[PDB]
Amino acid sequence: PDYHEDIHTYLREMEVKCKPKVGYMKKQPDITNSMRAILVDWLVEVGEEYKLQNETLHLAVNYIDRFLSSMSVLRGKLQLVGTAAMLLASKFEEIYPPEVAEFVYITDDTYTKKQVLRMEHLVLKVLTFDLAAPTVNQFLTQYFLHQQPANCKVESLAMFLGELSLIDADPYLKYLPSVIAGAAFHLALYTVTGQSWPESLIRKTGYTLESLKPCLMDLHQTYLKAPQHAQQSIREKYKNSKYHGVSLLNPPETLN
Amino acid sequence: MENFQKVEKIGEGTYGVVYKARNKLTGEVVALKKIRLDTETEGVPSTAIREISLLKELNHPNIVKLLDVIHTENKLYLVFEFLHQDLKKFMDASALTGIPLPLIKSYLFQLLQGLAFCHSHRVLHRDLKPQNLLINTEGAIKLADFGLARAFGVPVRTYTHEVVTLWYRAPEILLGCKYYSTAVDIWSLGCIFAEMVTRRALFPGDSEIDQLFRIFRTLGTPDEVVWPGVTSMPDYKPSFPKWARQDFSKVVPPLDEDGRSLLSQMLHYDPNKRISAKAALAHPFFQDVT
Ligand SMILES: CC[C@H](CO)Nc1nc(NCc2ccc(O)cc2)c(N=O)c(NC(C)C)n1
Ligand code: NA
Ligand code: NA
Repeated sequence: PDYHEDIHTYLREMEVKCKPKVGYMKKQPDITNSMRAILVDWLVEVGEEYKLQNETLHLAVNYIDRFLSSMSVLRGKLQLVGTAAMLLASKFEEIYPPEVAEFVYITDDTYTKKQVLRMEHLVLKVLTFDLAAPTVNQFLTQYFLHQQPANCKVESLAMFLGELSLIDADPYLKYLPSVIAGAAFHLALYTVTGQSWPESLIRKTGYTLESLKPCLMDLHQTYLKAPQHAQQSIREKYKNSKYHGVSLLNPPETLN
Repeated sequence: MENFQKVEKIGEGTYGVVYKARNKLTGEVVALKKIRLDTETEGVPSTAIREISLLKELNHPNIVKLLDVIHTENKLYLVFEFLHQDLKKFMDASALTGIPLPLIKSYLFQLLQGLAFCHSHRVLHRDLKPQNLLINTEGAIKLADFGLARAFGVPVRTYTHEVVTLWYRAPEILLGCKYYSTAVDIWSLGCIFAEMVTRRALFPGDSEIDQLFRIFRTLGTPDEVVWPGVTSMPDYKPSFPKWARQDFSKVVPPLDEDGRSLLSQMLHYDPNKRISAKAALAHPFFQDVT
């Protein structure tokens, strides 16, 4: 309460600073948005296999995009970057991070322990140990406090939509996490209850529905077209009853 | 690391070893925290990852300053500013005559500024104790050792249970509450406040049960009225003895009304009603701080 406002203020400031360079993939000679999407979708499955938190996954994606903003990587090394990133994010965020040997195992011995650990050193060097990054998830959990009592379906659906945004660099790298979270939460609230981005959050965040509209337009499309996307691990994840099967709910056809 | 000369072993921290050292080219005196990486074979430890990442977000006069991180293939060194004394040692050297009241107030005020800042930047320290609080010859005091720290969320999830050194550990941890947060840091500062005034640890337990009973004997065994939900907590036992609360003029005899009031609010049982670092700074106890 005292410092909840301050935390929000502080995260709004760091999300600008921990942003990756928006067009970095154009400047990568051997890798694409499509290969990035494959990697992230695979990280979702790793998160599921090891029962890691959603925050861990979101932090890993932040680390990867930041690293690829300044370092050239060949396609056969892209998974090594992702593995080291997930390991680092686990250490930061989890009570019981999986051990390195388990991470080697889920690559199906594509890399060695030595390679993963050297890449861990290199990612830390390139990011200058700045791992405490704001994520979509950190903003979501705050936004959720402004619906009382909590609607667990809305929360799971918002998380689902926020997770899908990680998959596609175009267009989601051009939005800030706080904005994606806002779009996600409005969209989830609307789909399940008919309600909109509440007055209390307009005051807290300074965002109106209209400032959210461009991101909300993209996220609506991503949601509509999710069953036909090449990557499906998130949709599969959110079919489970742990997430109230929210990936099975029908997206609204219009938002007005 | 060629350019640092080791002067003396300061001690062992939350992990690895600390040395006082001198930069042979500049003259600058630093403290070096060494971590051997080859003796873990699990990469850079989480303790180190968190301390470094969170300290780079925590620039404040009452938080110890991280200067550089030197990352060999074989070793990892954190290079910090050097301060000449810790609070534990300062209390030992003032064990008879007492730390004067204005200096106790000044140090508590500074500790609270440092801690409010941590909490404002979503960091829990989780190992506040006199050994980790560093004083310079200028009269400043600083929070140090962020190896047990973690970045928290709003609202919190369940976090690691094995936290805070026993004597400074809050009752919500000891009793196994599913959630804990900033209040655990305030409890620790409350214990430190009282320890500065009386010249001995407030709650020097030798087990989790002994620790709880020492807290109970001083503050009264909590019941459903003072702390709703307490008798239902995982490690709460109905056989716990029911002690009555001691008058705060026996607990902390040298303190005025304002002092006693602030301590009682820092050691409030219900973590929801325990005073924040921010509100503690606005307490009347501090109206004459220097
Ligand atoms: C034993 C580890 C602790 C760290 O909490 N003690 C300590 N003492 C320090 N100084 C007090 C002290 C000084 C000389 C001594 O011989 C013993 C303690 C200290 N100096 O900055 C320091 N620096 C850390 C930031 C790495 N650490
Ligand atoms: Na490319
Ligand atoms: Na109380």
